[PDB]
Amino acid sequence: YATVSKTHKTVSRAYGGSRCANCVKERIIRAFLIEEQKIVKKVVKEQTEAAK
Amino acid sequence: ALKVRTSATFRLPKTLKLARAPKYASKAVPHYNRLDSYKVIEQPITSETAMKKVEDGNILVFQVSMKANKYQIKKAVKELYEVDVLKVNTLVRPNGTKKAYVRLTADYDALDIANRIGYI
Amino acid sequence: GRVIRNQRKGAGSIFTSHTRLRQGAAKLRTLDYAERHGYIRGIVKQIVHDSGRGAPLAKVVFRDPYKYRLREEIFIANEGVHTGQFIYAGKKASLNVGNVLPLGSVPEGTIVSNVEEKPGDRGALARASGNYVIIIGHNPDENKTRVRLPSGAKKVISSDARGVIGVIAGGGRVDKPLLKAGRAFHKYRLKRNSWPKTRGVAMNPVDHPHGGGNHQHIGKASTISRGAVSGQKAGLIAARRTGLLRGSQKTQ
Amino acid sequence: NPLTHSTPKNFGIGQAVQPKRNLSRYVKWPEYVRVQRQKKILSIRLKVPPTIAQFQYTLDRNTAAETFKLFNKYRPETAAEKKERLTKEAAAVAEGKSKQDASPKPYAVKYGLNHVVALIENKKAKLVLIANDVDPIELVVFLPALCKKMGVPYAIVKGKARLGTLVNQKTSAVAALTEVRAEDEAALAKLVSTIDANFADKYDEVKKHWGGGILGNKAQAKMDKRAKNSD
Amino acid sequence: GAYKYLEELQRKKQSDVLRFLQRVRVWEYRQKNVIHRAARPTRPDKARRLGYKAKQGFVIYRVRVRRG
RNA sequence: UUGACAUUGUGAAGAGACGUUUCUUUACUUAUUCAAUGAAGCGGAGCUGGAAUUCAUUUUCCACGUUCUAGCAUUCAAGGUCCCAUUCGGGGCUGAUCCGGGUU
RNA sequence: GAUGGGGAAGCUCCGUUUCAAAGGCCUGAUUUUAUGCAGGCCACCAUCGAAAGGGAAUCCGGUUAAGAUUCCGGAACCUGG
Repeated sequence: YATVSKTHKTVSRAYGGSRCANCVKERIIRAFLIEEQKIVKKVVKEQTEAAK
Repeated sequence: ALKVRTSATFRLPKTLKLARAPKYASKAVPHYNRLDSYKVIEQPITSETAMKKVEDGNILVFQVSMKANKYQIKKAVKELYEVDVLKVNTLVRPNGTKKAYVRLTADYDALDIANRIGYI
Repeated sequence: GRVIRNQRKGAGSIFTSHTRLRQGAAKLRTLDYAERHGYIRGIVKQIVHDSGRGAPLAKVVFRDPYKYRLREEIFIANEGVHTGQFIYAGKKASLNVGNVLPLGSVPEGTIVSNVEEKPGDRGALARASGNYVIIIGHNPDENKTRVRLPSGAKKVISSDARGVIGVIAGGGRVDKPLLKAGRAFHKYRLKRNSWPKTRGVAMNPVDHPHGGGNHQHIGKASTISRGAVSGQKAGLIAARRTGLLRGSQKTQ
Repeated sequence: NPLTHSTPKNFGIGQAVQPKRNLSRYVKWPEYVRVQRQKKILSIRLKVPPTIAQFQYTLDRNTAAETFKLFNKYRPETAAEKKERLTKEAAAVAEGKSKQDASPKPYAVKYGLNHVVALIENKKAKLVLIANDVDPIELVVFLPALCKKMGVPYAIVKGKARLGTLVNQKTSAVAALTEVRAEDEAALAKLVSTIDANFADKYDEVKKHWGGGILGNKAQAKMDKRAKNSD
Repeated sequence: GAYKYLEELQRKKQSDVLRFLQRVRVWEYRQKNVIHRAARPTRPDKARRLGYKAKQGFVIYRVRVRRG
């Protein structure tokens, strides 16, 4: 692999070698969904803070 | 008073480390070049089958120091004989000497330079 | 006579453990501020067979609190735990299967595995396929919890000692007859040079106390004082009794 | 500004790699560092007996400053000095009069254990400074006791290094003057008065008490708390 | 001389001062290496008496042996 | 294996030997012993907050960053505040309370 | 199987990250200089032990009394620069 052009050992996506398309597709989603639900996980416990 | 170590590891402090500025010299006189040119190359080899290499392969054949090497041999050949060199092969003969096949570049004819040196 | 077989073992040699294929060794996390005060969440990345040890291991990985990197420990896997599972460790971790809690933080009744003998030793008790220890009660006269060990014995250790909720995995491996010598062969091949076993009674006197002959037989009680000297301890060692029982429970 | 952002970080258990902090409290120091630290401590825990406990009674910053300012007036001869005299002294006297009394009587500090002990024994010492930190202590433990028998005023002073500088050396152990210029018996006695009170009258009482005990933070606290919450 | 009092103090190995001294010192020597260089003689009156002098080329080593 | 003596030190209860002193359970920690860790978060006290007493006070208790998810977590930390005339670079103090240097 | 060490009268025995102050990698400063230094991370870490284990890269033709994936001819590839 040291005698080979870079195009031979990657693809054009987040995580070229490394991971496998369906695994970055899962990967992004899981990121977005959780970071969203964070905000909520956060705002929701700030509501029930005032309620006290 | 204190000081901040952000590592819980204590290291050996990096410290001066002078340099030897002797006082009396190791040797009295530095050895002359062991293994110079007259010592690299010791003898032609002139068996009939080496001779054929001269006549037909543009190769000079030499017994050569056991301690030599393809660099050191090429250099000596290049200077004792004022010729250019294509590659050197070597082997250690079974009598314990080292023989060197030195092929000359095509600007030279080994047979010519063979009998300049003065064998045939 | 001659140095007997059971004495030759101390010298290692031909008798050391066969360990090439073993995974790493199996341990809790080293006990840190994370675990001493809160919890720390790892995932179980893979679960894996370890040569010589029925009972599978869990390779579970945690973030490093003081450096940017990942840290993989090798737990013993606990039945029900499963790749992708989160594993919570420490004082505040909640009572689920697979987590590791200080004994002092679980209620009486709780059953745990791979439990420490002294806090921080990283796991000593109930580790083999199928085993576990039961917490029987607590005593904050110095931080102690009293437990039941798989052997029957009760033992009181520090409520700071940690266990992992659940039982060790690997079922009732012993419930299946071995069937043929070859299975024992392969069995001991990943463990150590302890198999087959020649009876002393089939050896000559030089070789063993059982030894002499003309008919095979022990010729003296096979029941040895604990204070007997090595060379002499073959048989039933400080046997407080001997013979068939049908026993049925232990120490309670 | 509206472009930069305030992204606080969470540093609790379970997130954010903990930030560099100060761990001097926790370093695995080199073994000689520990030994000199534990030695001090081992020596603190454990009843220290009266005669070793005499020390640690230093001499206050001001009385010491006073006593050095006087002692500093009596430097021994320097190298250059004695050379110069030895040529003046010898070249003339050894071909002229007064038995090398071709130089005035000197007044110097008097130092060196053997020397200074005998001065004390011979009731020839006017005041004596014993360092608090001679090791081995046996070199110096008999001194206050000796001085007590002999009448000799004495102060355990701080700095073996400092009595050094007082005689043009690295360290000096003792130092004690005997003679003294008459423009000076005044200060001398004023020192000896305050000193003697502190360090000499108190002898018979000091010699009756032990040192040591002391628990070190943690233990001292859990006996602090043990007896405080539970009383 | 300081020495005549060293010489005599040292003879009271069961006195309060010396038990203290002995207890603290033996701890120290145990934490150092079985053989190690000593900076100064622990015992000046003694070194001396056995022929040591305080001068370049005289050396003191401290050593531990197993006992029994 | 069992006893004595040595290593061996400091406080008490008692029963005991005629205020010291030797005897059966015991407090101490520095000797000795055992375990771990790249000696990281020990010990004491406090900011904050909620209840309490007390017939008002300091008189204490209690709380004080992570649990739907097989993500992500590093560049003395962004922020704030100071300094250098500050061109770009740095630095200090907070962020991250204090105080013992007993690694636990 | 050396080493800080611990045993042993001693030949030496034990131990190998071990109760040890156990390094060296980048490059700025400085351009008095290619160089001392100013940054800084990372290090429980000798070495020996495989011609059947792991592993960078070569082929066909021709040639000698006896050598050849090694010479010749031709055609390649790897590694460091």
